[PDB]
Amino acid sequence: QVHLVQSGSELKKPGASVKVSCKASGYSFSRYGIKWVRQAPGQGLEWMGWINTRSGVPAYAQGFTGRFVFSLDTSVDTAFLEISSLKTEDTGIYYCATRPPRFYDKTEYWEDGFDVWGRGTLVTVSSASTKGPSVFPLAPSSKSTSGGTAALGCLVKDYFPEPVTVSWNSGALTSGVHTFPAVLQSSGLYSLSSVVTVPSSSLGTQTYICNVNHKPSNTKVDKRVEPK
Amino acid sequence: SVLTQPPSASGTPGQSVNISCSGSSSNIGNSYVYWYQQLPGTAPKLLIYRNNRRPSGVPDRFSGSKSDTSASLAISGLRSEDEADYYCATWDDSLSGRLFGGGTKLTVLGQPKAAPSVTLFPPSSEELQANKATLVCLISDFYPGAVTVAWKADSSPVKAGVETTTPSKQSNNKYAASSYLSLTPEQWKSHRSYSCQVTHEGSTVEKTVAP
Repeated sequence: QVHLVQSGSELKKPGASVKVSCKASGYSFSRYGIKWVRQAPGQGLEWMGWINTRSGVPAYAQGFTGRFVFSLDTSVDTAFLEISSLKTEDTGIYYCATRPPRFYDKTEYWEDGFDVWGRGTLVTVSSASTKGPSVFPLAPSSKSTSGGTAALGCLVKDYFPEPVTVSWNSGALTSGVHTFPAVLQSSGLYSLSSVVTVPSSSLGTQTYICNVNHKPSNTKVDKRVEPK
Repeated sequence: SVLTQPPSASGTPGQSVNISCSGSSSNIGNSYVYWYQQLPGTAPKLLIYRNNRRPSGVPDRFSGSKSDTSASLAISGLRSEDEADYYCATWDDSLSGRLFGGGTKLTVLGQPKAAPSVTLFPPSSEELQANKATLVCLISDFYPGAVTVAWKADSSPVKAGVETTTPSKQSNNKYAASSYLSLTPEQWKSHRSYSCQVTHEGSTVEKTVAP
């Protein structure tokens, strides 16, 4: 069939540049052109334009001229997207896709599933710098949990970039654990919480420690969560 | 110049839905309409090509309609797997470019309503010592996957310093979300209380904390 492989995720700062690749295989690269479509988080599809696979001539939709350059390397069957003066609004997933034939065998393209889109390359434009989290204990409370149980947790505050791993009691405590997806603040820093529901009769007998690992900043925190 | 789609649609399993796509004479009417399905975390997938044609693999449950000013995607025998964003696409001959509709997020209510469980944590003493104060409002086990969160300082609303996550599907197929209120230790200490108020399906759950 028709295949499209897109380059890995990219984290850049405002004003920087990014080169994104789309390598095609399983068909004559010159038979179908390549279109570029972007999608901002929780937003619709934006048709950026296209590149002619035989002549290499690009065509950009309004607003995509200058800052966005469509390129080709026909010897390795690869289409490229270059973005300069990166803005925070450029954050999103960039898809490469085959475009219908200009004249020959249009029906076959649609019928035999030649309409294929790549997996997409996420481009994150952020002003934030690598930062380890500040981990705070969230002291047990029985006010919002089942009878004879208390909820305790850890606030994993102000880290960048994602991810962090959270475990409890060095992996010995797995039942009743709920690690929530992160919030992204206006500062460009993430925060998340991990909560665990334990028996109320185990507080002050059983020690509870959240183990927080943030590989990008090379930070590991073991935070003891004590009853207040 | 534009393709107009309603932002949302809903239905229960087995039901039939019709997603609309409005345009003009230069976009729809003379040019072919294409329909794409975008499932969470995946690329758009072709559903309908050339107004009403189904490519191989597309279930007969999906059908496309086309009039002069308008276009439509009908979904028969609705299943929970149909919960996705649906986009209509056409070629603008006057501008020589592809235009997409804003998309219709279709929700399939394949489960009974589930009320949210809410836990509110006050700022830790350790955090106050680091000159920061964060209130943590954790929302879980709710269905459908949409909530609205509102914070209160004493009895009045708070907009500043509020960050709420988008809802996310848990392992148990129910949804979770979190909301955070950023305060100075001074604001925390000078107010009688702070509340996290969670609204879901016309019902409200409120939790309050005091220094």
